[PDB]
Amino acid sequence: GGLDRGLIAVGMGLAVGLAALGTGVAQARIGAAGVGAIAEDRSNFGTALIFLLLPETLVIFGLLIAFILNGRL
Amino acid sequence: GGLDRGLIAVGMGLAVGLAALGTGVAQARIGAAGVGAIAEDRSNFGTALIFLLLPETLVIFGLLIAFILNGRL
Amino acid sequence: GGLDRGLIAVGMGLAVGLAALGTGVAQARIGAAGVGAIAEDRSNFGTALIFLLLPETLVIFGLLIAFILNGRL
Amino acid sequence: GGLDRGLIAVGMGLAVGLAALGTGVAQARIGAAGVGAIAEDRSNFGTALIFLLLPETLVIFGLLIAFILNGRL
Amino acid sequence: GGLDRGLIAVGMGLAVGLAALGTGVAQARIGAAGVGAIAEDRSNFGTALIFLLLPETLVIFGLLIAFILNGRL
Amino acid sequence: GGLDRGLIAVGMGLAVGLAALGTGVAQARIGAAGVGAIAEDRSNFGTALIFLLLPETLVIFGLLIAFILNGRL
Amino acid sequence: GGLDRGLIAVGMGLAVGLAALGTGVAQARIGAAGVGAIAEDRSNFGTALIFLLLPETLVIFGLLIAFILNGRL
Amino acid sequence: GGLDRGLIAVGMGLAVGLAALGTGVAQARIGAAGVGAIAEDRSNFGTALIFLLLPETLVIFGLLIAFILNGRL
Amino acid sequence: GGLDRGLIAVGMGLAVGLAALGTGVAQARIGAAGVGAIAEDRSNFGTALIFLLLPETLVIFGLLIAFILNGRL
Amino acid sequence: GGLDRGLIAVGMGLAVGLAALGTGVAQARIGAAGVGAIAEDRSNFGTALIFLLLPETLVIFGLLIAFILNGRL
Amino acid sequence: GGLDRGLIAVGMGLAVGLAALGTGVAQARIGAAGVGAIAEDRSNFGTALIFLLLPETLVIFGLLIAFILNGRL
Amino acid sequence: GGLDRGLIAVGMGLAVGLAALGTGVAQARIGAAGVGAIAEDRSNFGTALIFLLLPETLVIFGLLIAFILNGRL
Amino acid sequence: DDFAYLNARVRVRRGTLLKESFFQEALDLSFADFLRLLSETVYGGELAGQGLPDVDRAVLRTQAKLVGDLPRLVTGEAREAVRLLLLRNDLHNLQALLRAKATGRPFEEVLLLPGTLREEVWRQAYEAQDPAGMAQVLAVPGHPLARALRAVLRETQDLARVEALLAKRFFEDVAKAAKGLDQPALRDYLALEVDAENLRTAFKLQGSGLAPDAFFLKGGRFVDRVRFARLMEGDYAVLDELSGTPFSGLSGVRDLKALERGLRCVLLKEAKKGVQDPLGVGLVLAYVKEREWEAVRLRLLARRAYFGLPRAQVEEEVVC
Amino acid sequence: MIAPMEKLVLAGPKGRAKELLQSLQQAGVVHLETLRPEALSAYQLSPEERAELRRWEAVSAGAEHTLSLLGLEAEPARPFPEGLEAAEKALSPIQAHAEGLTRQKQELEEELALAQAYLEPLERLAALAHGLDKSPFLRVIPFLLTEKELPLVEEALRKALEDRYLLAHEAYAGGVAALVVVHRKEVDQAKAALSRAGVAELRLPGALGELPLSEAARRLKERAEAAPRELSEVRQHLAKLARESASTLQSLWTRAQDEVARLKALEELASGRFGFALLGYVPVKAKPKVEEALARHKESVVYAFEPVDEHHEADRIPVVLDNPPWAKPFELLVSFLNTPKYGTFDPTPVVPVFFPFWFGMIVGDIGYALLFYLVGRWLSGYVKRNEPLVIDLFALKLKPQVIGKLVHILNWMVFWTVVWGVIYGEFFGTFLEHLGVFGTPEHPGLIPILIHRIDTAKTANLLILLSVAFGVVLVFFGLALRAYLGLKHRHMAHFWEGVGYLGGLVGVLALAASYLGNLQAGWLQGLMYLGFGVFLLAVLMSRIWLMIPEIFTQAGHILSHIRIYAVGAAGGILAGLLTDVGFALAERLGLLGVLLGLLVAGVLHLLILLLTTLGHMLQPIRLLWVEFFTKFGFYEENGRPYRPFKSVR
Repeated sequence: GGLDRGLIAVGMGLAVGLAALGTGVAQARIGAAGVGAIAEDRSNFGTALIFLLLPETLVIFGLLIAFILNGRL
Repeated sequence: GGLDRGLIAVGMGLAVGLAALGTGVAQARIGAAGVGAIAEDRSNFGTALIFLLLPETLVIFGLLIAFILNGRL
Repeated sequence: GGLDRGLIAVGMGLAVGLAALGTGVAQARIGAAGVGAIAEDRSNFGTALIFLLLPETLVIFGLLIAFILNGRL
Repeated sequence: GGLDRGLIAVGMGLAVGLAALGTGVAQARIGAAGVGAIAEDRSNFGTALIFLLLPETLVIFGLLIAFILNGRL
Repeated sequence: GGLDRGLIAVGMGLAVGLAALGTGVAQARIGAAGVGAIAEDRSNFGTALIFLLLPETLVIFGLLIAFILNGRL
Repeated sequence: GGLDRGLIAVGMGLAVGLAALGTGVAQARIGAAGVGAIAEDRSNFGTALIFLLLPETLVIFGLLIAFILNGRL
Repeated sequence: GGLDRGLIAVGMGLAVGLAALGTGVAQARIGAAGVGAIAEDRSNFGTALIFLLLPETLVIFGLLIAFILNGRL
Repeated sequence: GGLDRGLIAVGMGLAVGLAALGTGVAQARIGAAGVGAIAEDRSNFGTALIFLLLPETLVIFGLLIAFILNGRL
Repeated sequence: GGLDRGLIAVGMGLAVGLAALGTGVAQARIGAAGVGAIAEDRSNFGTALIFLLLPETLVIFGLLIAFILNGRL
Repeated sequence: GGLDRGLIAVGMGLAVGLAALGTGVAQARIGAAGVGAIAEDRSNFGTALIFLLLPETLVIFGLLIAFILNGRL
Repeated sequence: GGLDRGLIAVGMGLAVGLAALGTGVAQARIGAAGVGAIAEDRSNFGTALIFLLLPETLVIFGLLIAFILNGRL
Repeated sequence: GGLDRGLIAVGMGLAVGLAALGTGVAQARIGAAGVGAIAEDRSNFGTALIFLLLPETLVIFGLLIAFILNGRL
Repeated sequence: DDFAYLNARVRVRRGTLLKESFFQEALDLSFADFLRLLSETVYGGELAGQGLPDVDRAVLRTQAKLVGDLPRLVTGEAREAVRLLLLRNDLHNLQALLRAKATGRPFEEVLLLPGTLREEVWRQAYEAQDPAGMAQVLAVPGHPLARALRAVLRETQDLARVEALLAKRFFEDVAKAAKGLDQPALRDYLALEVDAENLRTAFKLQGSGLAPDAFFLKGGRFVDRVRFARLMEGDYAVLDELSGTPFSGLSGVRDLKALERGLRCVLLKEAKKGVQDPLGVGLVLAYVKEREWEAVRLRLLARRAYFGLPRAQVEEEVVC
Repeated sequence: MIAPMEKLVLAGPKGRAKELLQSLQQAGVVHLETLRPEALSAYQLSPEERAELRRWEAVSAGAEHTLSLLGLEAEPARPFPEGLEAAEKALSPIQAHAEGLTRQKQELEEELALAQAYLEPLERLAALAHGLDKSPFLRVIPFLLTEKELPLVEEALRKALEDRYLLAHEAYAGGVAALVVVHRKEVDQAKAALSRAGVAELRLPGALGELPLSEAARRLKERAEAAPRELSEVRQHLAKLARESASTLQSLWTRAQDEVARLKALEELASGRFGFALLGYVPVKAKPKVEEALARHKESVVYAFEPVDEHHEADRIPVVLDNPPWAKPFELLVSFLNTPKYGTFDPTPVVPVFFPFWFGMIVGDIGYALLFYLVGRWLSGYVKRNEPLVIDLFALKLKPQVIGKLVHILNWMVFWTVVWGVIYGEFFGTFLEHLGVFGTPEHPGLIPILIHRIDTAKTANLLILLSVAFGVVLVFFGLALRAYLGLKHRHMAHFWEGVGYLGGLVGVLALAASYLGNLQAGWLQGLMYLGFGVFLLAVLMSRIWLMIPEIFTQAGHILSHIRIYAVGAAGGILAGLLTDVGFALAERLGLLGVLLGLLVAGVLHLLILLLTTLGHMLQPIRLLWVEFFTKFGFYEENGRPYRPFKSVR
């Protein structure tokens, strides 16, 4: 077998998990505040969506790094 | 060898679980705010649903990465 | 004759535990808000359950991943 | 299973522990809110204890996974 | 041999301790609210301790898994 | 008994330590609320001391488990 | 492969994950707090971006470090 | 000797450290409330001894277990 | 010392560090409350300092355990 | 090679990521309060920007230590 | 060298990683309070900045430990 | 050979980092309280340091333990 | 911001307040003597002249500064909990603005007592005399009472219905925000205050005949809807039965002056009972309540001295 | 056994109704109803009725207040028949003799409290008073000197008398009064500075205050002499008066409560245009009581137990449980919970069957059962004697009737508990060291026990399977009851949902046990497919978004019954470990201090058993209420309770 592919996969999983945890940590508070403002004023949804577009970047990076490591394994 | 297959399983499971934790974190405050908006007025609830649809992205990404890893293994 | 079943079992167990942690994280705040809403008004228990049962998606996804890993085992 | 058996046992123990942590995390807040509302009104103890003891599904599923591991070993 | 004996003992202890930690986590908020309400009015003594004893079941699962492991030692 | 005894002791110690952490976690909030109520008056201290000394069951059980593991070490 | 390459890949993953957690932690409080002020100040998008551009510093560095580690692997 | 003694010492250290962490966690809230009550009135110069001394029990138990382990080692 | 002394020092360091963490966790809230009380009225600043010096007792116990480990290692 | 390169890489990466985590933790609150004040009014915007850019030192220090470790690899 | 040649590197990396949490803790609260009181406390703006720069001692000690380890290897 | 050096290095460095995190914890809350008090009254702006500098004792003790560990290697 | 760091400054400022003995021994000084004694008090920098008008104006300025300047390093997330205390002054300002706008009273004739809302925004909302316009000119995100105002504003345009909906809906919204607040002391104090306000409105409305579902305020921690209906009705035994709560002082009494004295004393003794929770908003609530009580007692004693009267003829004006 | 009761519509003359109400209140076997909108006014109370009601209400409030003042409690006893004014003339002497004596006692107590606060300090001040302070060319400020800060105040009050003396510390520091004397009676200047700094004058109330030093001290000494005797006499007189008047006050209070209740009922009635009418409800078994009471009002216009209302829109139906006597004591469990809505199945009788078996199975320890029997004997004294069961420790207001019900419940449970203790081979946990009488496989001492010590090699799987099966049976019974009640209530959707939930649970269990569990999935594949299809059919009948996770959680709860097995096994293991450790440290450790070691082990075992039995009582009832009861209801919905008019006795 190989002691490199499994290590690469485990490292990618750890990276993706930590990235998702950080993304959720930001998203909880930010989206809660944005949803509160949007319920206060339906016009606020236009910027609320812009705000909610932000938490996805961490998951995107954690998926990209995982894919790169899995390929390079 | 065979244990190198179980390393991939451990990595995939940890990644999926941590993505689930991130999604639940992003969902806690959003669900609290949605429950409040609904107990206030259903008109807030309509947009609150689109606001609360956010957290599942981390879970979806983690599941997809784990599926790719498992299929490779 | 090595330790591959043990690694797969550890991976599945960690996945399940992390999914349960995320579910509890969402559930705390969601259920508290629902309890407040129901105490204030008894005509929203349906919406309270609708919000409270939503974080079970992470648990369902974790169960599906665990079942897939067990089948691979 | 020797090393495999020990790894499987450790995985089961970690699964149970993490599921218990998540369940308790949800339960502390939900039960505190329920205790407050029931002290406010003794007729609220019906739905109070219901919503308090409801989230134990994750703990039950984790114990089921632990039993499945114990049976497999 | 200690290769299985120790990996069984620590595997049981992990689950036991983590379940104890979760039970304490729930009991913190539950007992704090209960003590406050009991000080507010003695009529909340039993009606509070009832709901407050629910977390004590959490450590039982860890104790049972530890007992099973000790038997399988 | 190099691996079996030492790792059994390590597992027992870790379990007892996690149980102590959980007991302290409970005792924090319990003692905080009890101190508030005592500053309100020393009259309810009879129930307050019971509520603030009751959670020691987790630590007692952890110590008993550690002693049993030492006996089987 | 062997130990050096796999451990280097896992270390790169850990670096990426911890950096993403730090980025999300930085994003959380500021992005949540600015929402209500932007609602009361619907024309303050410039001062909103003046803060929203900040968190990318950790993400850029994490991506660069991951690329460097991949090149070294 | 060797691995056995090292594992015994590491387990004792982890046990004592976790016990001290839990004790300090309890003492945090206990002493915060004690200082608040002392500011409120001099009544806290009295019965606060029990509240402030209860945290020492976890550290005492952990130290006793560590001493027993050292004697048996 | 090798596998004896290095792991003995590792366990002692873990115990000492966790004891320091617990002492600091207590000291955070204790010092915050003491600062508030002294600022409001510096009539019991000495008593506040005397009470806030307490959290280090567990640190001292952990240091004694580490010293015993060093002497036996 | 074996058992030096990847371990050195992980030692560098984990330290760098945790330094980034600490920097993000500080920046969250500091920039949150500053952005709130800036959105409220543009009076002390310069002071707010200074106090918000100030916490960027730890990430740089950790990255430098990581680069030194990579050189020593 | 062999095991030491990367184990010491990881030991120093974890040293720095756990050290940076001290700054991540202190500086968030200190910077939040400084930003909040700066506009009304120009009489302490320099004092606020001094208090904010105060917690660098731990980061310095961590860098010192990292340098000592680098010299040792 | 390589085990002793790496084990000693890790058991010293991780402990020192954890102690630094523990100190930074209190340096958050007590530091913010002191900033708030001195801002309101710039008369104890020097007398608050008397309790502000206190938490360094745990860091000092941990540094001494780590220095003994380093001297042993 | 931080409830503890703000608690330190609150502790300093609340220790910077007059004591009971200052009012006890300053009651002999009269007219200019009492004015000078106040000029020696915590509000001493405000005191310019002598007489009841100037004394009251100085007390108003001192309150509007000391208690009206709360958000110093406390704003942000904790602002939504702190502002929940500052309700009544802004409520009076907004109700007066609505009544003046719908009655043609001059904008400059409205006093616009400083509070949660900006006085300049209130003067603008004078021009924005429409219900929705005033709601927009008073839509504070950190004061969700603006939401109850807009719902009242969207409820109708008629002044009577708008005001009658606004008062009850804003009280309910404030009570609900307190209920959803992560602060046991704040929740307890606010709920007991809502219950006491319901009891007081029933006493002053005994015989008014309004439907108890509306007149009897909700959220009662002292009297239920039916209990308050009985209190409004000819049930003096309701007062004696209302014992067992912190509001246990009522005993077969339909009186109003004594009711106000007792309610004020009990609310003060409750708001001062949170001193054991400094990191929480309990310190802020104690500071606010003490500032209000000192301001009221000082103004009453100033009027008594400027018109040759004893201030402590009613103990409700002594320090409470 | 929630009986549907019956209706008792009736009519009568506007005059005779006032006695008919009294007769019905005497025969307290009915709850009333409004009937106000029955095309007539709701019996507008006469002004004379209002006056008599006010008089009676004042009489009752006075009776309660006089009971409180005398110290007794408002215990309903044999009444005191009399006129309204006659009972008033009985209460007035008691009221006066109580109120005056109480005022006297309170005054004496406050006077004594002031005396302790002022006697010795007044004497010390008088001793410090060399000359007379009333000398108009002089005056003094008697600052109290419990604290020695007076020299600090001397900074401001440096003024000193021309003749001699000034402001400083004074003798008898506990009651010291400063000799701050100033000539020309101008001591007010010094008093201003002494109020600014230090301590104020040693003032006094009343005669001690108004009078000068000499007369104040004389009055203080007189009060010190008198107040002991005054308080003693007041206490003795009040005690004797309470002892004498308790019976009369209690009888008067009972009669007043009965009359006031009758009057309030009359107020609740409905008019009849020179006639009157009555309405309400009464149990079907109380139809005989209604018929018997219909004879005094022999006219009895409609006095016949007409049938109770039909289920169609009858939310007003009052409920009452009245479980069979074997299940009667165990009604407390459902008493401490919500109430049904006039037509749900009452599960309270199922409790004394289901709960004791599982509770004893988890409680299967012979020593524990013996301890329970000993504690039952200990409480049986008060329980049978009707002694005061109320405990002020934890605000326990227990009454002997509660003890009577609980003793039956405890004995019924303890029988099964002792049976399970014999079966599980636990005697004082494990007395195997002294004797393995519950024969273990290793070395029997007497009749073997099926599961003992480490028998969990298979007993673990056995107990887990048994608990899971019992829970499955209970959950199936609950779901069946839910569906049946929905059908009986014409709630077709509810019945279909319950049936589909049961079918989905069956199919899920089949699929699990077949594919993932053991072999032989052929005879069970049809069952699993049928269950999944039944769940799908229930979803289709319930249209969109009938959450299957509800049934999933129900299945989880079914699995949760294994908690009983886990708790029982853990308790047995812990008890055996404790008993064996005690026997080892007592007998195996030389057997010299065997009694001491065994006693310590038993004490620790009882301390643990406190929480152990706490869980062993809560967790089974917890599982019952959470899963079984909540499967259908009675944790939801509510209804009007019963309330038999008057019959206070």
